[PDB]
Amino acid sequence: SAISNVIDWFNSLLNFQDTTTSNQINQQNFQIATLASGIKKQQWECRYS
Amino acid sequence: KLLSDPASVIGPLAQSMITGLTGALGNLNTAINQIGDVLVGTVVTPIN
Repeated sequence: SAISNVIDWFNSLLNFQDTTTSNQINQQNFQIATLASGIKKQQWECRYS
Repeated sequence: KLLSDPASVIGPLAQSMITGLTGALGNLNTAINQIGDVLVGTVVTPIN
């Protein structure tokens, strides 16, 4: 039972590890995309975006 | 023979005959079980 519990805890830790890494990558990419895009000049202010 | 090689003359004997052997084995097994249990919860009094 002790080894089985250790197996379960290690699997849970690996799941948390991958979820946290994916969340970090997604958050950083989302912030970079938001910074890259955003407000653009309207048609009357200037011709180009 | 009993002085030199006590294997053939003396038959198998229970672990409980040895002083503290069962205590040490129980302590080690309980330590392993506590190590397994703490990782999943079930707060228990630490052995050492």
